[PDB]
Amino acid sequence: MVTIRLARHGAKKRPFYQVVVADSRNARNGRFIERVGFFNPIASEKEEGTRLDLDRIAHWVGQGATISDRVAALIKEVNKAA
Amino acid sequence: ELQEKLIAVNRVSKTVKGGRIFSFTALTVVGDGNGRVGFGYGKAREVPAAIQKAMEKARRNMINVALNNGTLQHPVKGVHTGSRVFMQPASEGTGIIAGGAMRAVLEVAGVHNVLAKAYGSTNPINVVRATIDGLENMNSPEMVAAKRGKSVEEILG
Amino acid sequence: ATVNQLVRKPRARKVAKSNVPALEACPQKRGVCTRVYTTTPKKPNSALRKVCRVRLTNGFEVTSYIGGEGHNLQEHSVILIRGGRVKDLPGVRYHTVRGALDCSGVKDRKQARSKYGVKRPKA
Amino acid sequence: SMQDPIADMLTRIRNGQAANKAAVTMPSSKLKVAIANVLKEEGFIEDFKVEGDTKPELELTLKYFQGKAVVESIQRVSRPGLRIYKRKDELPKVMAGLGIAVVSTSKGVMTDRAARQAGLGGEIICYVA
Amino acid sequence: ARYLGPKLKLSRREGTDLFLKSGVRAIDTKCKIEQAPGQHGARKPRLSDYGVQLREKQKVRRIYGVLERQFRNYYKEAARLKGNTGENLLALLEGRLDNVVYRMGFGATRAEARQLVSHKAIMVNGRVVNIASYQVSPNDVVSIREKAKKQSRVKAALELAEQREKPTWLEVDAGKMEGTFKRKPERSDLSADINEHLIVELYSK
Amino acid sequence: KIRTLQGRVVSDKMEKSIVVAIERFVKHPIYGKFIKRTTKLHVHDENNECGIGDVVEIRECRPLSKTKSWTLVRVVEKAV
RNA sequence: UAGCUAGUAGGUGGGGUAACGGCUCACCUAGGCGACGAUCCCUAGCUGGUCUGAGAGGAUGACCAGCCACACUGGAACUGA
RNA sequence: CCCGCAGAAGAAGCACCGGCUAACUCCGUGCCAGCAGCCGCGGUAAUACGGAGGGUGCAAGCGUUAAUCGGAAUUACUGGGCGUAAAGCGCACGCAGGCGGUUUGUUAAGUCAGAUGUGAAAUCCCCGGGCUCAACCUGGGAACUGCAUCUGAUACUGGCAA
Repeated sequence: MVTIRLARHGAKKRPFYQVVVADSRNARNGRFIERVGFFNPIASEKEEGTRLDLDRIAHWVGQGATISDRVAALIKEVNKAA
Repeated sequence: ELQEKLIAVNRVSKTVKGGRIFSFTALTVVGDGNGRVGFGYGKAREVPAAIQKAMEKARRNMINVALNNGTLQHPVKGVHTGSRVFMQPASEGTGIIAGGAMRAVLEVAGVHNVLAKAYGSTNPINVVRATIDGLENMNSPEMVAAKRGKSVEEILG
Repeated sequence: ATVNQLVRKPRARKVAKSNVPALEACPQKRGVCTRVYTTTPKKPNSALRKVCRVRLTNGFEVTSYIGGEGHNLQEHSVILIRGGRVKDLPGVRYHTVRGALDCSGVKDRKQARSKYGVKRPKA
Repeated sequence: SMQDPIADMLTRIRNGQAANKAAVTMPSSKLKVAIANVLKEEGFIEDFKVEGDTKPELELTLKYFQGKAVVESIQRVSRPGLRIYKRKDELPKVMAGLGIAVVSTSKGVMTDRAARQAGLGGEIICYVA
Repeated sequence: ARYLGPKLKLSRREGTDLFLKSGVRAIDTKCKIEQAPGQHGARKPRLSDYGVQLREKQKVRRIYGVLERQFRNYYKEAARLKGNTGENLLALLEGRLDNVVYRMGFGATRAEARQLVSHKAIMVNGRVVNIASYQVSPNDVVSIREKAKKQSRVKAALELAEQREKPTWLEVDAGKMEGTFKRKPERSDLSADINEHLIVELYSK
Repeated sequence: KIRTLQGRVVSDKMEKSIVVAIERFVKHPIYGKFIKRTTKLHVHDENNECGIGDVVEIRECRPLSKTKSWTLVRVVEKAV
């Protein structure tokens, strides 16, 4: 089962999630097929916090792919006007 | 004005019937700082007369060196008595990166950015003759276009 | 030379042999130090060099120089052994670390106190 | 036993400029004429001409600008025991660009400067300093 | 870290004045300058070719008050940065925050102006910065906080600082106690005395 | 289009099999000389249509035995 | 360390495997590998990389990440995608 | 993280100082005690041993040992040598191997150019961004000198034919 989930990179107390497309059996920072963006939760109110290549994400859900609760939340958070 | 620079002072012997009688040899290089350089050997019984005899020999043995903006024209080699000396133009190499007795001859010629390396024997007398054989064999683009191509825009490109 | 010869037999890298064969990739070695004694140096030098035989914990039995002035090594002194030859005694390639296990530091040192294992003169 | 005719041609130029000879002679070939045409067009030699029909012989009149010669140094790079082929971004420059390197490329025999501008490389034949 | 010692013995070992003191007078002539850096001070040495490269690097390192691990990282970032690495090493040393506040006149010495910027007193671009080695970019404005403004020391260094050559790569108002770093100082503006190529030659040894 | 290689027959006496050596012209990694190397393969033929010492063109197929993964394509420059 | 190999090398046929195949079995052919280093012995997880060096190289494979192998020692299958 | 209180208050060592190698004098000891990475110091006026004062180096570290590379062009592809320093087989013949005069045609293997797929991410490098800066984290690019296929180029090398 291919999953689109967050691989936690970055330093201690400064997380940086890479929105990545990996098999469910692999580890969190382990193997993947593709990375399709990133997510910076500590990027507070400055210029840029998150970026997801939604065309490649919509390509993988067409092949059949579950998405995590955060990845489903960031896809919602890039709104119709925002 | 002429940048006198002593490289090394040695102590040589002669071995007479009484004992060994010593004398001193110097090695000084002079040069204005815009492409003229000369070395003189000199030897005498005491130290300051051996250095002063080197200064008079070095002034009457200067040569002409062509340099582009305080650096060399091309990578050039120099060989004298088991001393193989390599030198690069080092386009803003920012410093005379050269060894003992190869750095001193390059300071008084006026050249400032060289990557130089001495192979073989690094005897201080022979490496000064190796660099000077390397510098006067080096030719400028004006001298090469004077004998080949007949245009400095066509020789370089 | 003659590059077709180097294809049939490449240039063999010369192997560098270690000078402290008793402590392999080991910075220090610990021994049991049987027979502390003294010897005389080689020619142009003359002293009574304080040295010790020592059987290390890997099984090697080597001879080690006791640096500094005065020691307390008595035949079953478990000591620490570091590298460094003497250039004056035939066969000694090692130094005893003073102030490590049993070989205590040198009395009345004021200069180079980290060597020879001497603490700070507080009071 | 005469396995590099190209290095023998450069050796005659090297020994001819050392002996201060007016001209040098060698048995001609198609590659010897073409690289001597490169040597004439750059300015290292002048007025080469072949003489012969069944046993052709090539003449090279050597140049002397001052009492010193013009060909300061000449090496043979791609030996028969070791052939050297260079790419477009890998063509060398002799004496920081004020020498030439004769390259045999797929569009003919040219210099290192004329082959970099053509955008293609090949067997570097010699370094004429 | 820092020196925390007699800051005229360092100037006597180099010979020249390093501006390590405030200088209400001139040469203090209370220190025996150009005569003796120690007990064997009249005994001047041969000062070999490695030693002349060491003295020039230790001269520049004693002006700004940096240490060797911090100085070697300045050379290492100057060598990879594009351009002349001789003046790139001096553009980074003059880009320090404790040096810029000295050249704006708010500190009488380098060590005094370091103690202002270390004691949470001096802000850059409206934000409080605490360290000495902060690399200031061009067109950055450095201000003085109002809790340590009106400090019986900062304006006292300002009427001393009209004789400090007016460094014309940064404009200082000194009435409101603000100033901007206009551009990086070129090699033609730094004291005409230091031989930076001896420092580049010493680290290539 | 099929990837295929040339090569000469070394031996044939093995009952519907032949062995084929392929000479590739590789450059040395260190010394830069060009060295002839050899790629002796066990290739498959049907009815023994190949003697000793002739060029045989081969292409890769499914494994047919232990070290037999190549079949014949054609024969050019037949041995005399 | 100069020869090594009889299921060994190949064919045919039956059987097995999720699948090709001496994978296995029977019968025929007498081959197969090897001085471009087989065989045997010593050592060793491999790589992306790391360290060094002007580079070419040399040394190395801790951390992080990819692959492999192992799970008291040795052997075995079951269940199950 | 910010703010407030108090008080220079709680906070500097370690190696070295004969040449290499930056930094020197005095006293003790007298081939002794000892030092030493290499040259080597010590035989009564030791800048080399031990102590003192001074100085130099680096700094919350500093030295020592261990290991690797560099210096070492001292295994040399880049980039070495063989008359006498180490080094031409005693001298031939000859198989595999390596290399090969000259002209033309052909082939496109070597070679070269272009394109495509791939060469995981991190790392390295470049320009930026975020941590008070920095280390650290991170966006994008470059790089991954490769291999494979396809399409051309035909000078040189190779094959083939004369």
